[PDB]
Amino acid sequence: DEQRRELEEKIKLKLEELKTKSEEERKEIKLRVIAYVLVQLEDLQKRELEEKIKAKLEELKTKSEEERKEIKLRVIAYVLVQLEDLQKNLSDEQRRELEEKIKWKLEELKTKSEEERKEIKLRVIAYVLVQLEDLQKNLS
Ligand code: NA
Ligand code: NA
Repeated sequence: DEQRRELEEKIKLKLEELKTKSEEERKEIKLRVIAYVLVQLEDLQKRELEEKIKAKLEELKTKSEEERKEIKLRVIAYVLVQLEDLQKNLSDEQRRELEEKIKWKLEELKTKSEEERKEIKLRVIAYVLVQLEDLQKNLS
């Protein structure tokens, strides 16, 4: 699967670059990823999708804390690859429109409690996982 291997190589490089960043930078990058996925979930924010997400959330809660941390890092690396690929397809003005939407979701995030923010991040991770498994079935 040339597509699957190329994607896994892109995720690997982003993981390696993410690990070399400071604790402070890692946090900012993680929050940007949450905010971007939130921008992408706006469309349906009020099927099947929420049933698929909820299944995945329930699956994630049976895992160890250490496995959920590794999953979280992979998700972040994957969204960084998708965000980079998305930006290549935008004009300068579309890129600035997207940054405005991301920043607005980031400010929205800051107003939440730690407990609500933890729930939002887990849901963002579940959605990303469902998308990627729904995606991996069309790569070769
Ligand atoms: Na550090
Ligand atoms: Na998965």
